[PDB]
Amino acid sequence: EIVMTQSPATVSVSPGERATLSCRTSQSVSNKLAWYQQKPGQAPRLLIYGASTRATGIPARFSGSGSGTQFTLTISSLQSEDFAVYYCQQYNNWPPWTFGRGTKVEIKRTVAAPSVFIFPPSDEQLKSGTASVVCLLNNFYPREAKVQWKVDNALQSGNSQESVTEQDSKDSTYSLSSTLTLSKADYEKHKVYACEVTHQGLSSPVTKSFNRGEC
Amino acid sequence: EEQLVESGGGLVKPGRSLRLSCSASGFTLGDYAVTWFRQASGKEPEWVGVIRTKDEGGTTEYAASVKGRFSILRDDSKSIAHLQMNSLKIEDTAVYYCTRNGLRWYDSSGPRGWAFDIWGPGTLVVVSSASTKGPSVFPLAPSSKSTSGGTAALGCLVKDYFPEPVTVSWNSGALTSGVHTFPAVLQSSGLYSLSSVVTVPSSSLGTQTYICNVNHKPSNTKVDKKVEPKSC
Repeated sequence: EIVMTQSPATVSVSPGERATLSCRTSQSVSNKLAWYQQKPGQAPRLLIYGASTRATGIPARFSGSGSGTQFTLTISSLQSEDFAVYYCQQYNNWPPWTFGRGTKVEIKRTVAAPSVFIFPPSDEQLKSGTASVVCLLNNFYPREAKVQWKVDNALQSGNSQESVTEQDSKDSTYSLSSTLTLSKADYEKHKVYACEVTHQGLSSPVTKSFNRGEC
Repeated sequence: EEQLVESGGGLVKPGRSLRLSCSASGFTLGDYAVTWFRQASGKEPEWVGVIRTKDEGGTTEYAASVKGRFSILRDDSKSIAHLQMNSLKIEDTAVYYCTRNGLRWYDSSGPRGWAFDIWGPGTLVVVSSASTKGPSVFPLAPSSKSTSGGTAALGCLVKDYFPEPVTVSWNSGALTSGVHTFPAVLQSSGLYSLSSVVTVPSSSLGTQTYICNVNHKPSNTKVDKKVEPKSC
C-alpha cells in the first residue's frame, strides 16, 4: 500500500503570512498527488491536482509543489477563510481512494477580548421544572477562557456545560457558550445568578449577573 | 453549475437497513465512477465503496469493513446512484459522501488513479438502539444583560434531542450576519443540546422580528420560535 504522512498535525500562522504544509508518501507517486481543503461542516473541496495544478475557482495564493515522496502545499497571505483541514491523496498507484490524516490550519490573530452576555431561563422551561442559564462569550481570541458560574456568590461546580465554535471564517475569533442547569426547586431557592469570565484580553475578570424574578 | 447531493441519512437501529441516494445535477453522472466515502470523529475521509461506469462494466467494490452488507446501484437515466446499507452496526455511524471522479488517467494496463473533484454536502447516518426524541426550543431573551455598546445578543436553546443533527437558521435564512450556532454537546442523559445566537443593534429589539427556525429531521420536528425582548 501507499501511506500518506502529513506534518504537522496543526499549524498556527498569522493572517497574511505564509503557511507551509508537508505531505510525504511512503513510496514515490511521481506527481500524481492531490490536495483537498475541508472547512467546518462542509465536504472536502479539491484544491490542487498533479501536485502543482490549481483546481477551477481556487485562488492564486494556494500553490503546491514537489514530486516523488515530498510534497508541499503553500498558502500565501493567509486569509481567515483559509481555516480548514487539508488532505493529500496520491493517485499514481491503484487504488486512489486513500487520504492522509490531514493538517489543520488555524489562524493566529491578535488578542480579542470577549463580549459577555447572560440569559435567564425562559418561563416555558421553568414551568416544566428546569432552569437553564446561558452565558455567552462572543468573538474572542485566543481560545483559552475561564468561565465561572456563581450563585449568590457561591462558586458553582459540576452543574454546567460549554461548547466552542470553530474559528470564524470572517474574523478568526471563537465564541463560547456555557449552560448552567438546575431544577426549578433549586433555582427558586437563590437570587443572584452570575458568570465570571477571565480572558487574556480582559484587564480584569468580567461579570454579568441577574436576579431571579427581575426579568 | 455541476453538483452532487446525498440524501437519506437518519437514525437506524443495529441490524436494520438504510438506503442513501446520490443525485447529480448539471452533468451526466453516468460518465463517472461513483465513489462513496465516510467520515467520523474528526478523522480523514474513509473509502466505503465504488461503482464503475457502465462502460467499464458497471461493477462495484467495497471496503473490507462493509463487504457483504452494503451495495451500490446506479441509474444513469436519472443521474442518480444509491448506497444500500444492510445489517448496520454502531461503528457505521458517520457522515457519508458521494463523489465524482472528474480527474482520471490511464496507461495500457487500465486506470492508474482518480481525483475527486465534486463532493456532496454529506448525510449523517446514526446507528443506535436509542429512540429518537425531538428537541425543546427555548428563547434566549435579549435584555440589558445581553447588550454591549449598542449591540444586543439573543438566541435559541435547542435542548434534549436525539440523534444529531439539528439545523438552525434565522428569519427563514434572511438573517445570517453575526449568527453563531454552537456544536451540540452530549449530556449525561445521552441527549444532545445546542444553542444558536445572533447579535443585532439594540435599536432593533423594539421593532424587528427575530424567529429562529429549528429543524430536527429524525423526529419530524420543525419549530419557528419568535424571540421576544425582556425588559431587565
